[PDB]
Amino acid sequence: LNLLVIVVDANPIWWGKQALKESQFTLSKCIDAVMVLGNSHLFMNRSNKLAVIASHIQESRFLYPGSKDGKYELLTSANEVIVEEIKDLMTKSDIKGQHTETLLAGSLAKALCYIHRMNKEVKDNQEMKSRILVIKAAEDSALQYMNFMNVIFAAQKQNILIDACVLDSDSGLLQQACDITGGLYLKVPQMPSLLQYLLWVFLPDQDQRSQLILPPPVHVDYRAACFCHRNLIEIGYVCSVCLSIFCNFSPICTTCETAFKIS
Amino acid sequence: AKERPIWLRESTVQG
Amino acid sequence: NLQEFLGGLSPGVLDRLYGHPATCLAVFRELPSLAKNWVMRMLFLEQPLPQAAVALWVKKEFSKAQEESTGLLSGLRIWHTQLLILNPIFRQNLRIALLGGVPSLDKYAEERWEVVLHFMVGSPSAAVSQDLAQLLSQAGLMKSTEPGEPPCITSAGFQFLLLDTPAQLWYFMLQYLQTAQSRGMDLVEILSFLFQLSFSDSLLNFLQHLREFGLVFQRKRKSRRYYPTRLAINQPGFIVVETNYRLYAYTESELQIALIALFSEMLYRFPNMVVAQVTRESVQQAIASGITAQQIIHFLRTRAHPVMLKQTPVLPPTITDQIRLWELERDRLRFTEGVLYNQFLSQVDFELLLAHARELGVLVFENSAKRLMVVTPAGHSDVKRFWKRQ
Amino acid sequence: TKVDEYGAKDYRLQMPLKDDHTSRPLWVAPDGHIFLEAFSPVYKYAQDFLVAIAEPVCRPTHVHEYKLTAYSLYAAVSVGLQTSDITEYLRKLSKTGVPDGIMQFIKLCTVSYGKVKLVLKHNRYFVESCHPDVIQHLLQDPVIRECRLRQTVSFEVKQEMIEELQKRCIHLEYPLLAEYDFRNDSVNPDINIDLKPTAVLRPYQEKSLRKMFGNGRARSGVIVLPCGAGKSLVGVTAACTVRKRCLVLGNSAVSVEQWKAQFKMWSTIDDSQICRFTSDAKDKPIGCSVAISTYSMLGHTTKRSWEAERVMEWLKTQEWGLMILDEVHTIPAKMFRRVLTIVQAHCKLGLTATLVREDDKIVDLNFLIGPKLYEANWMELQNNGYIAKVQCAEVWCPMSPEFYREYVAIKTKKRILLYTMNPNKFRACQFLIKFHERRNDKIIVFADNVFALKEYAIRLNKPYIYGPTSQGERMQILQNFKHNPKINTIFISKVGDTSFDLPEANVLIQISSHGGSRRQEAQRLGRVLRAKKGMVAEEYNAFFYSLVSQDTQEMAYSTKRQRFLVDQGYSFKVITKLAGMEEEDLAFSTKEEQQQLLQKVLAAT
Ligand SMILES: [Zn+2]
Repeated sequence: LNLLVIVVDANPIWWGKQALKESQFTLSKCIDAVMVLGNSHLFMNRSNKLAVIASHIQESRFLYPGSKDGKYELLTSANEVIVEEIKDLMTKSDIKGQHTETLLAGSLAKALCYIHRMNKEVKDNQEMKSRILVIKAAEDSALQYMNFMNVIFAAQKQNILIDACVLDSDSGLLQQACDITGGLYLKVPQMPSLLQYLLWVFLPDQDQRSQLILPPPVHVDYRAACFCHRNLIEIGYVCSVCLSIFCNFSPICTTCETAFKIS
Repeated sequence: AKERPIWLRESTVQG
Repeated sequence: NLQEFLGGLSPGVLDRLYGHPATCLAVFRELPSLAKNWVMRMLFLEQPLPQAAVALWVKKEFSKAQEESTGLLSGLRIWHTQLLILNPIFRQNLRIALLGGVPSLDKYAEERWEVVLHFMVGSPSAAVSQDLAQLLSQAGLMKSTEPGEPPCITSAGFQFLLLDTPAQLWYFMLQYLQTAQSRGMDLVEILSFLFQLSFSDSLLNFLQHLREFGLVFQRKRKSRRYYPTRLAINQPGFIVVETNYRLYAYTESELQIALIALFSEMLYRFPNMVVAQVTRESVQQAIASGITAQQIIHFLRTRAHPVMLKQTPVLPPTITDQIRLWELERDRLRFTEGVLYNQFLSQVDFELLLAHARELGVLVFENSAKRLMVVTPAGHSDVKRFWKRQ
Repeated sequence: TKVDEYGAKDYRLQMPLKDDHTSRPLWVAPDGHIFLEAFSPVYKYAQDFLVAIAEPVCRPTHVHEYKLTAYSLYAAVSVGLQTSDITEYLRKLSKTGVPDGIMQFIKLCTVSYGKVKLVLKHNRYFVESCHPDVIQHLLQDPVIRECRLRQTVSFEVKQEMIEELQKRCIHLEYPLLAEYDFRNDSVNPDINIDLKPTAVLRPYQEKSLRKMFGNGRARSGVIVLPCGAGKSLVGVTAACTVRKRCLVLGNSAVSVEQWKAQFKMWSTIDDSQICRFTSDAKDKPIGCSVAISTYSMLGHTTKRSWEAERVMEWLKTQEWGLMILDEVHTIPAKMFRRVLTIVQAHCKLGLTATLVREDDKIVDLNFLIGPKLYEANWMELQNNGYIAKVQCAEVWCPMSPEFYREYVAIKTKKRILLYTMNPNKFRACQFLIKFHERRNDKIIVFADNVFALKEYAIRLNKPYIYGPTSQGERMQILQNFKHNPKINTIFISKVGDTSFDLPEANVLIQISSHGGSRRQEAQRLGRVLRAKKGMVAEEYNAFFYSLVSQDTQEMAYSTKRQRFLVDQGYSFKVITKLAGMEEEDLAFSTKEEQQQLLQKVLAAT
């Protein structure tokens, strides 16, 4: 079976900037598209299961743990729960000017541990191939690099595919993230037509991904930079303690305070 | 080596 | 399989069968690997697309999957070339199906099916139902020929009996549908209910038959609401086999003992166990009744006690081989109706007749050295007409 | 007594079911049949108890089958198991209770034991009994008075009529006690025989000896053990423990020679103290005590030499502490059974490896010697590695058309010489021997028909042995088979199964069979059971092929012949066809060769 987890980056600052701009694309349509993708995923097979996570500057909250319109009961429950919970989360939110960058690393951490919990509870007879369909919508924060890298390595070890679906911006950190675990990376430029992309590129699971034509991966610039400047550097002088990329040879690296002996 | 014969290892009946 | 059942249908019945509630989803689940993805892709398109794109949308490796999926869904007629847009009705219904618009039950199903099998076998005590009896008689697994005397069991009946419960029930329902058309019950209406289960007068009678089979149980004096059993949507073994053709079965239900006695000689019956012997007499008796060794081996394997699961193979080779040899000896002499030829003046005419018989499929066997052959009586008329025509 | 709609008897209303049936792994049928589970955690304990009180009839891998009778219950009481001591534990072990019929049967069998005891003293057999009422009501039939020679009440009985009286008492419900109190016996001085430390006793051998020596008094009975298991060692140990005069009875010259060799090898008793009462060689039988003779030696009915009269009279006069009889399956024969009454012994132990026969005279052994004390588990020995694992197989050879034509056409019994000699079986054996010969496996071909054996042997230019074969040539052929690498096959006739000490062989082909003789089948199978130095049970190094001809009476004989082996647990795999036979070149590859063989068979007459 397959356990899909959709990490929606619903950053109120950026999405409300769209709302002010009165652009055609809106967070409501984005949520509807993600809802449709989840419904189709569960449509694929009974054993398949999904989950949803919403991201905010403060925290990240799960959006998912008759036939009035003649509808399938389970997908009806999914529709109602996600709609109500997302409206609640967006309507109620404190204001903190100091912190406005969207949070994604913690959401991915919650996702990863959730997949671990499901993998433990599920019967050993059936093998579960989990996936994380990250949907970024705003620029990332510089301060989150270390934690995001740790969670990405945890995902690599645990065999989970981070399928990034960034839109309106190309986060080098997120593209680097998906490259490590081998997840696909699609940058949709036509936001109104986003859902056609998900039902074709992302929706197919790892089992059939290899035997299918999908957009080629984007080149990843694995840049390195000194802590002095944050500028690209091809030669780094790291020590045996900090393991920090530095600019030029120095008597002692500041972040270490070690008694380096010249030679 | 010293492996058992085919006709004893597996059934030779046509089924 | 259900794929076979739906494949054997016309377009006119197909589109009607694609009802809004469930059919578009039940037939979707059938789609093995790739057709599901392709359906989701061309679920929001109102413009047909060229066939070459579908052809080239699967890598060179594993293209046979693409070909088989396309052929299967062409048979289902989900789309039309229109030159590959999906059927508008199916598209709308599927969109409406995609964001648009118990412990006592299983025991009841088990008990009802067990009593049905008890009636199927010559059990003096069994549930009585004239409709069920006649339905099984016309299902092809039973023949009475005398209403006063209880119907006997035909050769196909034993083969059906030894099948596993899932396959047994599925084949039984397949025959139910085929006979539903014969009796005049609309096939589409009854079929849609089965799909709706896994998520009118004809409906009431059909539900009565299902409740008789034990798949459903109203539990409220035949109310509108029903609670399907586990079998409606669609266990450890107990037999221990020795190397001396001895079976020790931990059976308390009389059905299992009867099934074992169909192809073994019973020796002792303990409260929680029974001892039987698989002898030539019993095995050949079953083979004469119509069973073949494959069903017996499969039945013993599926009802295999956990003790013998450790050994590989589960069933001892000597037992399996002996059963197979016993069935083979019975059909050592293969009988085939035919007509022989004699006194061929010239081999050229014999060869020409042989070629004609090969073309028509009439020939069954030929002997060039002896200049003779055998033809079935059905082809005897054809070859006789050819000879008269000269 | 109650029969279901099917063949099986109904016991739903007979006995109940224990609530902890899963915990209890034992079953008890009213007829006495018991079905034990070989997968239960307490299987070993149940096995020991059920072996103590019952005799196996079928011991497959999963569910063993035992049945108890009067003799088995008497043996249990002899090893000291009281009616409660057995029935209480039987009820505890039983998962479905104990039927009242079995309860009363056990009570009656146990109580009717020990009341009548037979003790021989000063060459006189006294029927002692502490209870006098037993004799008082036992002297109803006139046979007792005519038999008798013309508390603790005892009366002397005639030597000759002992067998008749014994079988009479068995059905009279008062079994006789043959226990020998060798520990307390001053009439016959103990012999200077001791068991050297070199001899090693296997666990099953020790268990059998313990069952025989349930108490300080040795019990007279039959211990069935495989020929390769060391039954000779067990017998030597029994004699050494008895420490009194022992008379071992073989069945042939090879048997007496092997018994003497075993005595010297495993017992410290000096060579001069052992004699061979054989006509070909006499070692002063009267001089020493421990003696080895044979059934024909003692029971001979016709003329006797003067020296052999002197020896026989000495044997009759003396009293023997132990009377070992190997190959007890031949005892119920007329002449052989006369030896039991001819000689006097306190306990007559019996050893053998194939205790099976067609005529229902095996039951007579229970009273002729005693109850079957022990019967080793062949499958357990295979698992323990004491006996080489055997891949038992039955190669089906389709009969050639012409051969079948004459076979079916003639209603006479030339078929025994016909179906035993057919081209397909000839090629099958030739190919099989070739395959094993290139595999460096020792082959011991068997065939009842000497004519067929000779024809096969000449066509394959192999060293066939048979009855009238000279002893020197027999020994030369056996020595070449054991030593010479160039030769790895010997074609032995029926004489092979009688008695021999042959080298361990990796395969044993049997082209022909004497008939439906479980004795012959087991006897010939025992040859390859010789465990190798470092083999393994799962390797199936040993093989046994019983070639049969399809659609012929040989199939009936084979199926009727493998009953004892399947009862032990061996699974005979059927081989319809052999891979590589078509490619391999074999004799009788053309119709003419089969025609010549058929003509010779017809001319055989
Ligand atoms: Zn440092």
